[PDB]
Amino acid sequence: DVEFDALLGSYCNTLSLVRFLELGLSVACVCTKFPELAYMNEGRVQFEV
Amino acid sequence: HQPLIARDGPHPIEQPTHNYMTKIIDRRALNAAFSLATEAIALLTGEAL
Amino acid sequence: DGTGISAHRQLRAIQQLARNVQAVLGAFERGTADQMLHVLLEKAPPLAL
Amino acid sequence: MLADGFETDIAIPSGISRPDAAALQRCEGRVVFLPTIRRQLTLADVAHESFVSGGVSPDTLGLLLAYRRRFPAVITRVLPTRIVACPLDVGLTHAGTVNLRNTSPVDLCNGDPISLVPPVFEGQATDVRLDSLDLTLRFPVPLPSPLAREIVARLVARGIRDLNPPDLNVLYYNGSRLSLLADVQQLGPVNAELRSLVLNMVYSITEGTTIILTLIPRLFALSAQDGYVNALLQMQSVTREAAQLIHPEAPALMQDGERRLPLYEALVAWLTHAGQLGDTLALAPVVRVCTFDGAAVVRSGDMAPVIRYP
Amino acid sequence: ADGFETDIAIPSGISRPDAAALQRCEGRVVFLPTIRRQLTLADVAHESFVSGGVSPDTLGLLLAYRRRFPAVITRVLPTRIVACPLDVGLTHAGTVNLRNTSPVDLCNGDPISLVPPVFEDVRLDSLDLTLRFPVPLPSPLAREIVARLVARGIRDLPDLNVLYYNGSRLSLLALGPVNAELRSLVLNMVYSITEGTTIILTLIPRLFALSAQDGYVNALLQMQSVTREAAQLIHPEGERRLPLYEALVAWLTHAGQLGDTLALAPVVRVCTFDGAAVVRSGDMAPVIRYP
Amino acid sequence: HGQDAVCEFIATPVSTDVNYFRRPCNPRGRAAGGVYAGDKEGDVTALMY
Amino acid sequence: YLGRGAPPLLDNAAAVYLRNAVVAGNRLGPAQPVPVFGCAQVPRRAGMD
Repeated sequence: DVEFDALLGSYCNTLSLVRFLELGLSVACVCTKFPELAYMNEGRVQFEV
Repeated sequence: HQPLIARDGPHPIEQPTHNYMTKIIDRRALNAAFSLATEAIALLTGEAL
Repeated sequence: DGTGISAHRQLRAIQQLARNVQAVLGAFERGTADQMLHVLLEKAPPLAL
Repeated sequence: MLADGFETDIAIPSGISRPDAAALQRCEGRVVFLPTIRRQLTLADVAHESFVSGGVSPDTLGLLLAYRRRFPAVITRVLPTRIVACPLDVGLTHAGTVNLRNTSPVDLCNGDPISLVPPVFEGQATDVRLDSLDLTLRFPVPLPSPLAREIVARLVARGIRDLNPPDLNVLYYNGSRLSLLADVQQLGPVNAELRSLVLNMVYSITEGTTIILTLIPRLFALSAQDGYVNALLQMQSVTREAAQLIHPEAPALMQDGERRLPLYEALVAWLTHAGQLGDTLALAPVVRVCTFDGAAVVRSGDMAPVIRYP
Repeated sequence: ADGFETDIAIPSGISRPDAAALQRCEGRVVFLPTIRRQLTLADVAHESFVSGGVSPDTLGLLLAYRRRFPAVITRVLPTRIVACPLDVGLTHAGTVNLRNTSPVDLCNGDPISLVPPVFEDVRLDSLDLTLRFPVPLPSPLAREIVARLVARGIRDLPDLNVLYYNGSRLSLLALGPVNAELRSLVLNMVYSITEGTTIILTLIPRLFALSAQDGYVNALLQMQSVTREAAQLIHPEGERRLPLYEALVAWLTHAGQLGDTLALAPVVRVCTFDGAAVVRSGDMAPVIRYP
Repeated sequence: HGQDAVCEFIATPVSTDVNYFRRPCNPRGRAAGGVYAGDKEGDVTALMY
Repeated sequence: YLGRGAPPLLDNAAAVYLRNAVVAGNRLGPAQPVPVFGCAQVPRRAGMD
């Protein structure tokens, strides 16, 4: 007598790394980096009209 | 492998989830009928030659 | 240990970080693209008004 | 509590049918009654066979007194050789958190204390069997603490009907209709429950209580004026129909009434016996729920973070 | 490190008088919905406790503080309020300073429970919310001081104001709105006790009718005993029926409801080290929870 | 023409609304399961009676 | 009858006679009569259409 079980293949996903600038919704904002935001207390921007 | 997006509060924080699936082979067979006749054995063997 | 079994187990262990790392470090660029829609919906009024 | 905590180990016998091994791995978070806080025990000590009394199989109402004589503990992780659990009366972990899987029909909310009930309800009666070791495992149902005080009150009031030759089965919570499975109750443990009642019933009656009984005509007059007082009587209390017939009045004058406060002494004796009695019948609500990533509802069939309750 | 710290963010728009009161409130007890890292201040305020429509009374504040989670504020940054929860964050650190809002002094080795401000206030103008801080008074007084205020309300339908702890006077009367704020607790006392003292009096139809001081003790002792003679010492065994057995269950739940309210468990014990044993009003007291 | 279909006959009251029959419905007076039933041990038969 | 705010009428023979005849067997009526402080509950429907 000869018997055996088997494994056939092993399949995975690939998580798509998505840079935000790959989108063109980033036209709608000017996205600039603070290295520090949590220590700031005053968040006012001057507008000249 | 499920991708994640990051939200704020107040509704809670999610962790990365993972899934591992196992599927068993479903097994079938087929059939065919070839059947010969009475004389056709001896016409191939050489009895009636 | 010095065994091949123990040294193979880190490949399961270290890559368990690298799946979770590359998911969460990819979950923040999508975290922008979530809130990017949320801020605009809080600002944009409907057409008929 | 130690600096590392205290973790008991329940060893598994070697004779294992492989389907019963996978049955133990589904018991990831359950509640386990230990008789002692010994460090090493067996599955025969945990299971229902040693959990019986001498010669007599206990019923559902008699199983509550068997709980408070023992030590509730929670399985942390199922190993191939043994089962590691943490006691609850002992300080539970190094970190202060345990996962508990809901084998309960009812979802959980944050902050609510958990008491635990035997398998009582219909349909969901689920007992894990270890047929290679010929063992049976009856695991308790974690429930919110006002629900457990209802179910004990439904069972104990059912047994008082049996001493008197309708109806009391149906409960409600979150709008869910649910009844409970019970056939008979042994006359032994009902007397142990009832004697625990009436001693605590009597010990609330002090001299100030008769002064409080003179305010029965005031409440039935006050329920006319405010609907919040109408939220008391509910038409099923005695005191609505008791106020319709009896007009009591105060005794006078009390002995040494200058030096003492009779209304104050009646309340403090009431708070230590009758308001205590929710602890005396069932066991204590040792555990409440504190989700960390804030989930207001812990769904039925899921784990939950767990922190002790004083 | 590994110490847990909740971070409460203040919404901007604070006027210079408003931040000074929040600068002063350093060691106080503050409740919160769920243990979490970052959290708004809107869940901290007294406005977050409402059900309507209705600002919650003394009864609801006792019910809320079981579901709410106690936390003591640490140092107060102008950016955020850093507070640690008592039930999880303190088990690693061990020592937290705590200032009394109570006028009652604290001895060493005392257990302290929390009481809503019924004994007798901070409001912010610019942020449009109120703050109510509970009173950290000792737990043996806590079962007393609550029960004294209940005893006054029964008189509304000798002096109750005398409370002398560790050589000090107290005046409960000090008035108007304190009585009506407490009215809902008074009615659930009398409805619980009178429903208690009818059902026991119906199941035992002759408790009061039994003879005084000697037969009653003989009725007590056999009921007090452990022996198997239990049920035949109790029970008295168209026309309407008194729904007694249903009135059992509704009374037991209402009595079982008030057990969680009026326990006032010892959340906090104070261990004075390198200092005076007596901790007075307006003084930071060190806190050690159960290990 | 084809296979001859078989009609059924179910006793019903006279004074029901005909408007119940102008939309798709059951011949039974109550909607059956088990798609309509939720997550409870009793619901499938509880919808019935 | 879920509301509990308004005062009832005087005679408990009459005030209960409405409360039985309105709640039973209404859909939205309370299952167990309303608790003294808390929010009352609406019974779980066995299935949704």
